[PDB]
Amino acid sequence: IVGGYTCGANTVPYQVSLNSGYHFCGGSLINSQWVVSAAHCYKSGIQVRLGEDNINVVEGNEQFISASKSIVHPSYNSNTLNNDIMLIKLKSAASLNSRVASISLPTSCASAGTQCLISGWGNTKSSGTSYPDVLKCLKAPILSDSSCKSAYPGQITSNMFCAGYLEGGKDSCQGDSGGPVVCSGKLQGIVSWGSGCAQKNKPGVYTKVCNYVSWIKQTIASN
Ligand SMILES: [Ca+2]
Repeated sequence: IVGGYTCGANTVPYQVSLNSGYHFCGGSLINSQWVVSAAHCYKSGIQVRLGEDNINVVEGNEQFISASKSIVHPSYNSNTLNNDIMLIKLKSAASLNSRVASISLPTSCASAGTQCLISGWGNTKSSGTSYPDVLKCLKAPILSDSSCKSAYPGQITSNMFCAGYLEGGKDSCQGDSGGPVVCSGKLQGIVSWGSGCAQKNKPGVYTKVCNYVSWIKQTIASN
């Protein structure tokens, strides 16, 4: 996250870190045994780390649970990043409490102008690289689909939305992928892509979670 703020320990209780020896992507806990992330974060050997603040220090609220299965969206296209969503099942259910909690799926799609919370452990610089260790947060509005398409001609599908600031300076970034965009207490987006980070006229692009609620529910019900 570039241009954000330190969230505070366990203030984003649905945020998870996906670990394969190291943090590589975010995700969102949506029930005691399932995480939503980006399909472009897929790999084998995932350990889901819940209750994290500093990802390099054991601070006392962590739960580390290996994944038993991953399910990339059936129509994910890695070239266009259309349908950039995947589900990860935990081998055992997480213990839910104030500091480790699921986030609700949306009942309806958000609108442009709504403020959301974006979070992650990704790069905090637009130029160069610095990874923060504690969780970072950014409040940002969803942008109009016309603004989004104008920023990224020929690239924005109905399964994507832009959020952030056209002026630059505030955005998600490398290492935030797969993490949450939460608006009015519901998971509306997944950190997906963008051209660089926090550049002028290049806002963040996010997977539009409300389009996937039926798929998510059905998939969980049979897996
Ligand atoms: Ca920790």
